[PDB]
Amino acid sequence: TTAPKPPSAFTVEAQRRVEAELPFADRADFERADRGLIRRPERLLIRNPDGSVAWQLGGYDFLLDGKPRDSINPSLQRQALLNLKYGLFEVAEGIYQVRGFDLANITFIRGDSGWIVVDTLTTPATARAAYELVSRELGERPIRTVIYSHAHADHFGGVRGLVEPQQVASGAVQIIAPAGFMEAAIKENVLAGNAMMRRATYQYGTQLPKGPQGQVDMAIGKGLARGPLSLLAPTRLIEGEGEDLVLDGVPFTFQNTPGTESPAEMNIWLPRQKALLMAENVVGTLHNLYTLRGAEVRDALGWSKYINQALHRFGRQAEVMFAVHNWPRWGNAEIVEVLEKQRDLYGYLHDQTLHLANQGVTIGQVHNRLRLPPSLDQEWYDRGYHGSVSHNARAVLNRYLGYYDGNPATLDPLSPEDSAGRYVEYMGGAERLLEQARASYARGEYRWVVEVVNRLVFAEPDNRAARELQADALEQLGYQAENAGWRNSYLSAAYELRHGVPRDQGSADALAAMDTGLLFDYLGVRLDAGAAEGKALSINLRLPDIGENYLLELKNSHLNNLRGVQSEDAGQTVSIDRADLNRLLLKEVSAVRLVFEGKLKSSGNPLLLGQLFGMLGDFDFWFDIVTPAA
Amino acid sequence: TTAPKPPSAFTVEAQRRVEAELPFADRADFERADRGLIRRPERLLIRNPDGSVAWQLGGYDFLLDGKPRDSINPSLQRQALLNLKYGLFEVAEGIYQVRGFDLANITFIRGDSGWIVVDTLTTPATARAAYELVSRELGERPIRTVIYSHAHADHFGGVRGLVEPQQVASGAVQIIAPAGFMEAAIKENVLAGNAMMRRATYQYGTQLPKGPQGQVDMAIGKGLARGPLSLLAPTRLIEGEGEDLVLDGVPFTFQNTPGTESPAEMNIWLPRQKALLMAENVVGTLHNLYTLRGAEVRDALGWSKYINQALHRFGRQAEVMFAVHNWPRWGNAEIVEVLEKQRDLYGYLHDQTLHLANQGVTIGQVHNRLRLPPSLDQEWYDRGYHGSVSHNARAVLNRYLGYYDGNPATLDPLSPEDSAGRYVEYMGGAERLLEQARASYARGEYRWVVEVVNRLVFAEPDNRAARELQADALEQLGYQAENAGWRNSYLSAAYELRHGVPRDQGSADALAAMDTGLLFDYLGVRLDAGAAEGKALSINLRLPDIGENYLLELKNSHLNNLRGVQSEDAGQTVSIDRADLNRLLLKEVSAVRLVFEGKLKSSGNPLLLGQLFGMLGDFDFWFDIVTPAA
Ligand SMILES: [Zn+2]
Ligand SMILES: [Zn+2]
Ligand SMILES: [Zn+2]
Ligand SMILES: [Zn+2]
Repeated sequence: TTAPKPPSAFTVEAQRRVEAELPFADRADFERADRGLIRRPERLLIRNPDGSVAWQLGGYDFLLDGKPRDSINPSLQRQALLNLKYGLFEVAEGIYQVRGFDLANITFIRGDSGWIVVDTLTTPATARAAYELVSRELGERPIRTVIYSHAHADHFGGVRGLVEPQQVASGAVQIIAPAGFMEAAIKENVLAGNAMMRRATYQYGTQLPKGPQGQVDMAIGKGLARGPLSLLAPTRLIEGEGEDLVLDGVPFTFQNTPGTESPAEMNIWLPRQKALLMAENVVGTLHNLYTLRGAEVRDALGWSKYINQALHRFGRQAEVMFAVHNWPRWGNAEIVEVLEKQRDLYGYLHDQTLHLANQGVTIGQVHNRLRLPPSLDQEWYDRGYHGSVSHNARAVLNRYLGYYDGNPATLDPLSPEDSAGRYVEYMGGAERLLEQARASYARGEYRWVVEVVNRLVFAEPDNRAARELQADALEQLGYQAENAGWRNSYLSAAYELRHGVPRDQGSADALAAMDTGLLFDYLGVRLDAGAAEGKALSINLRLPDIGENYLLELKNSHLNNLRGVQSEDAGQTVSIDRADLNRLLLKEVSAVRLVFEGKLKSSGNPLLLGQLFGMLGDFDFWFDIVTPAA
Repeated sequence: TTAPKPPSAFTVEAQRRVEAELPFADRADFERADRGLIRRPERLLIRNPDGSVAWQLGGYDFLLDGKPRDSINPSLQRQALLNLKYGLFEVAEGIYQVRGFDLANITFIRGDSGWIVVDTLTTPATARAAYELVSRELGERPIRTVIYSHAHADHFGGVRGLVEPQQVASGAVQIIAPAGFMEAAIKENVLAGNAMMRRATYQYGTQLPKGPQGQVDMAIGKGLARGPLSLLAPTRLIEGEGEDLVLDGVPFTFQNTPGTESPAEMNIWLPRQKALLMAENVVGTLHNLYTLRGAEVRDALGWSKYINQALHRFGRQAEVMFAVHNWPRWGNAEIVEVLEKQRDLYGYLHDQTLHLANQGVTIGQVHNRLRLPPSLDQEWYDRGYHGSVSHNARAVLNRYLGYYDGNPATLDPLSPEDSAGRYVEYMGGAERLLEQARASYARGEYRWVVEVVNRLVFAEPDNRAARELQADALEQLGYQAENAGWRNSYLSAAYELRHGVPRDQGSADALAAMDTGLLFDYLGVRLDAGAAEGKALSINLRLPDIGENYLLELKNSHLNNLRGVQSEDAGQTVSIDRADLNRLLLKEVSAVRLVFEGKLKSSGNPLLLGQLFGMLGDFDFWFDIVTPAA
């Protein structure tokens, strides 16, 4: 069958073990998450301008009664219910948050004459809804300052729902960010963007229903609001180690924590309230050193040290600690302990992964050997809801030693679709492998079943019996998973094995924010090597609006670009505003039109830029993951 | 049997294919490598002070006749013979190199009154031997300037064979390096050091004999000299983009290429000779983006761009191009082409890996899909002797997307020693798996055999039949490998499967150069978590010779350290020179003695530092790789 199955006896038993192993009697988070509530609006529904729906929570009504569901890990169920504590809250005097309107929180700090707003959610409609809630409960006041705590779309993406460019231009609104915001806001999402976004469908569970056999939570929030991605550039950057400022009479200390959860990030200390806003360094979960959708491995050592610096600078004096995800902590001794343990969590993960690695434990083993000590294991905010000890330990190991385990048996591996037929043959053929795998399934050996049956799937991708057993086993693993990403991934893979992948199926602000060099780097990634083979051309590119020149050199099937160089020998020189180049690439405009408008001038051979663009391919979104290519 | 086998018919056929596919008629490198030879001394043998042998080449006499050996890839054999072109050479007027005295080259540039020396080989004895050769052939002159081209031990390691500290102290010798040398010289070799050095035994083939069924070459040189590792700190750093200097009347342009082959590296342009020294950005082979022994993935995009910057700055004017490995290129048009193609090699590798990845091709497949275009494939300096297209394409993919393929079948994998029994069972048991694997072996399917028989090895590590077949198959892959690291690794793995791993079995200058923060980071990696569990202590550490204070905080089984902080609440305060702390850790001294000498003062609880040190474990070098733990 093609539908979700009940949790097996083995999965049920695994959930009871979770209950035996974790501190469910510690219910203090339920108090914390309701503390200071001003309004929880009754039927949240946020729509976008084009009529699409950005966010709603009605889907999670099944969680409200608190009754345990064996298709959900009970530790994950606990988090899922706590993340449903949404609405407008007071953190401290003149400090509020709107939580559960998006993946992240949005913070409103009362100024003498207006608000200082920290972060802006993922899309303008959710930010605007949050602001409207604030206005209704607390009174309407202008926003004079918007601060980006760090460079991720769930923090800067809704900025246009709060402010417009003319308010920035007139100086009515400042935008404050850590130095390195603009580079960090775009870079890592670009060159490998289609791969990352497709893989993220699994981690976010975008094709799953909301429900007990579907998506239930996203660890740091319910999920990501859907809508246009906005971004307005900072007018003031916090440099070096940080800075002390006064904003509309309120004193702010910014502590830059470069290269932890984001390349550009800062904590915020508010001495008048003794309130510490920990960016996304410290949330209600272990975070990602490595995000499954795919990016570079983060530095656990620097992350751990930056938390210790916060602890040393502010920990002694903090009365409340709050975050850009999840809920606050009140009281100095609690806050000190949370900081200490989070510092030591990332620290232990790092140091002990390398301790094992130095003993010869490989990237293929470390997750099955590394275990937190009780002092770190037994806090709810250290649980692997977003990150996991398992995939993080692997990541630290991969950061230091790479993907290769050291064993030359694995140095030149056959692609799995090329080794699959032989695995299957050696195992007695498809029916015999299925027979053996079903017996393994009936002993609950799901981690093994998904390994071996995946071989049959890759040998015989249209074998329905193998797809359905693989899916069943993956599902049970998803039911079992404490980690929301893991859960979403397993259930998504079962979904695609049962149903197949979608047959039926870019932000202008993001493009504007991309450095020109990176834009040409991406066009080089698009280059179709067959079309480029044996060609050679070069183009001088002049961009007067931004005062930058590039030299583009196509040769040996590689597109090169260099900032601030021109060649007397280039075959063509193209003058074009970056803003117009952007419009061209977003297909808001044609090349011919820009000529006619006096916006795209050319000397030399006028065909070369057209010829280069004609060499660029595109990528299909819905690539195969759990089977080989159709 | 336990001894190397003949190349099989299939391996022989693979070598003939190599000959059919690669441009062996292009023999110009043989001219290049002999050009300007002044002396090749007849029986090179370099000894260390303790009586050990640092370097000799008699082992490779089998290569001298040029006759093809089917146990060696003929493209690798070609490189192996070219790397045997050792001795003292002229590059251009007043510019010489000693090649083949170590893995790297050492360069002597004639000053008005002395030598400027670029790099220093791996150990003092090989440098000193090189210098003595120079003195005999060209006359004895003092060295006034030593330059480190980049931060690797094969470049700075022999410096004490050329100069002593008092010559530095008096200002008779300057030492010039790129900014970031001292950090780069140590950092990446530390935290994961034992794992990297053990794994390197394979890549370097340290247990193999020199000979046709053993080690034959190390791509960028013959091999690494063995001896003490020296390092003296730079007295002058080249900052920013680079610098123009005159040294003993000779004009030098330094072009910093930070973050390519090393974090701190620079090319050198000598306008008087029109001579371009390309550091290790450009060598006689494709280089590592990822070195098998294990380190972080290098940035192919920046590497490619830095070569293009060199090409644009100097390429137009260069008459000779030479390197810190391998041999020079003469003539402007040849030099331009080599730069272009190397730029596009790293560029193509990068862009096309991501092109495929954006199509859904995973880290498990990309090496079997990515192929260089003919213009890059068909040059000898683009061959994968040191790096490979295969392991590099995987590395670029791992840099951008990580180790995880996106398929949740592989998200929570059983350790191989835990899945092995089940693979073996499913395949009919050990004899049946062996029976099938031998038939596969007899069709030449060695890449498959080493995958499947490795499963039997990990299930049954004392199964001699499985070890010996695994070894045989690995060996044939080593015979076949164009890459010297791959070859050494396969042959080393066969060696350990047949013979078992060694039962019978630190630089003071390196330790001195390590940043104190990193030293305490490493001690944290050593922390035995069982011994630390439930303990908490803190220590103020004061280091007067270096004017630095640290705060050490042990808690939650994690050792923390913070530069420039002290705590009034620390349980102990220890004052100690860094130099004395180093001696302590190198066991050149005892803690008690330093007290008695007035060099280690303490207040507060005097036991805490001792207690912390007693929690630190150590690592065994000779860990198991090709089998599970004995
Ligand atoms: Zn973030
Ligand atoms: Zn966030
Ligand atoms: Zn190097
Ligand atoms: Zn080198």
